[PDB]
Amino acid sequence: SWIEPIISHFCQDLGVPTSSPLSPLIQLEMAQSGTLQLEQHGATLTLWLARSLAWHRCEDAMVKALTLTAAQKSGALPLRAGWLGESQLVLFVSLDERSLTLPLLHQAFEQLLRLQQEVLA
Amino acid sequence: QNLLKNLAASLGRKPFVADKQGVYRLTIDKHLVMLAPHGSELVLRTPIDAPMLREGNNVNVTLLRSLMQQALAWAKRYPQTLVLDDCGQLVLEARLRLQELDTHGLQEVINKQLALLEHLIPQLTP
Amino acid sequence: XQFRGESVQIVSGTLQSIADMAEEVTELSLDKRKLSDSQARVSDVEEQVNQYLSKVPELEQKQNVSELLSLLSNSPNISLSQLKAYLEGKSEEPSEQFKMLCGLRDALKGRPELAHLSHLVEQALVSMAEEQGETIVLGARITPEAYRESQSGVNPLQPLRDTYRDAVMGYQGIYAIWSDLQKRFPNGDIDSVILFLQKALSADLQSQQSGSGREKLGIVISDLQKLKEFG
Repeated sequence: SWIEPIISHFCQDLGVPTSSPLSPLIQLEMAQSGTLQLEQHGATLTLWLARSLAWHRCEDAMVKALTLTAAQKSGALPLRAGWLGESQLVLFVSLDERSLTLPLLHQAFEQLLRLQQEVLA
Repeated sequence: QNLLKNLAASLGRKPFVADKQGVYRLTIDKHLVMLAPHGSELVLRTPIDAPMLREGNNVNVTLLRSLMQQALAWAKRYPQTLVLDDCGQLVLEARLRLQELDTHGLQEVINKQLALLEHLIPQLTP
Repeated sequence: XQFRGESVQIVSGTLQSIADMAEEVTELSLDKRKLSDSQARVSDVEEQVNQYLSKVPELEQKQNVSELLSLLSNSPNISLSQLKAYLEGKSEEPSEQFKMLCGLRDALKGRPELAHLSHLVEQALVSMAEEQGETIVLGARITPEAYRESQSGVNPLQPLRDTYRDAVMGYQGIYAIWSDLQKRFPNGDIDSVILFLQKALSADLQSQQSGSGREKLGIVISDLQKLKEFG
C-alpha cells in the first residue's frame, strides 16, 4: 500500500507508533470515543467510528445522528451514520484514495469526533 | 449543467429544466430524485414516506435501528446516506463532489439511488 | 497515544471491518426505466389548470388559509401523506386539490421560516402532477362547463366532472355509461347530462390530431347519440 505513510504519520501525530508494513485495516481504540478503524477497500479509505451506548442513550443518538448528517446540516465532508447490533452508534466517512492527504485524513477524524460529540450532547 | 445536458442527451431526451434555485426533479419508476447543486457538491435526494416511522409522536426505534444497520451494511458499495430532514421525515441522500463527477458517474449514482429505494420502500409501506 | 486528552492506542491482529460485521447479519440502468422531468411536468400541469380555471372565477382562498393554519402548528413532523389527506378532506376533486397546493406554495413564497413547508408542498405538487396529472387536467378542463350545467339545473357539479373524466380515461361502453348515468343522476336530467358530454367530447375531438385519439372519442360520441334516444 502506497498510502501507508499517510496512515503511519496520522497515527504518529496521535502518539501511536506503528511497525511497517501497516495492515489494510488499522484499529485505534479511544478510551471514551470508542473504536476507530481506518479501512482501505478498493480505491477508498473509510473511517469507521463505533461506540457502544447505554440503552437510555440510544434513541436520541439515532435521531440526532440522522438529523445532523443531512446535507443541509453538514460540513465539507460526507459524514454518514449507521448502527451495529443492539447498541453501537457508527459514524463514518469515505475518502477517495487518489486524492487522500494527511490534512484530509486529520479533518475526517476530527469531524467524526465532533459529530459524535454533538450527537451525544 | 453540462452533466444533466449530457445525461438527457444520452437517454434521447430533451434537456431537463431546473427550478429557479437550479434544482432538477426527475421521477424515475415513480421515485422522485431531486438533484440540487450546492457550491462544489451535487446532492441527490429522495424523500421517503414511512408511516410506521412514528405512531403519533412515538418514533419506532426497532425500525430506525434496522434502517441504520442497513445504512452501515451498504456503506462500502453505495455512497448514499440515510438522514432525517427538517420535517423529521426520512430522506435518502448522496453527496457528489463535482471535481470528480462525470456523466457516467452521475448515472451510476442515480442507478444506486433507485436500487436502494427499491430495497427500502417495501419495508416502510403495506 | 492521546487526542485532546483522551488516551488512544492501536489493537492489532486479524481484524474484521466494522462494516463487514454489519453486512454479515443484514443494477438495472436508467435507459430501462420510466423517466419524467417532473419540473417540466408540474409546470405543464399548472399552466393547463390555470388556463381553464380562469374561466370560472370560483376561488379556493378559504381552503388555502385554513390549510395554512394547519401547518404553523398542525404537526411537529409533517408528512406528505398528511398533507394529501388534508387536501382530499377539503375537496374530492383532484384539480381543486392541485389548485389549493399552488395557492399554498404561493402563500409560503413569502415566509422563509416555513421553507420546510414550502419544500413539502413542492413534493406534493410533483407527486400529483406525475401520478394524477391527466385526472387533474381533465377535471380543470371540464370545470367551467360542469359549473354552468350545475348552476342551471338539477345535475350536480362533481358527478358531471367525474362522468366526463371517466368517459375520456376509461370508457366501458354504452351499456355501462347508461348504468353510470342512472346511478349518478337518478333524480337528475340525464338528457341534459348527455348533451353536456356530447358538447365537451366533440370539442375535444376538434383538437385531437391522432388517428387513434379521434377514433376513441368517435366511439363515445357515436354511443351518446344513441343514448339520447332513450328519451
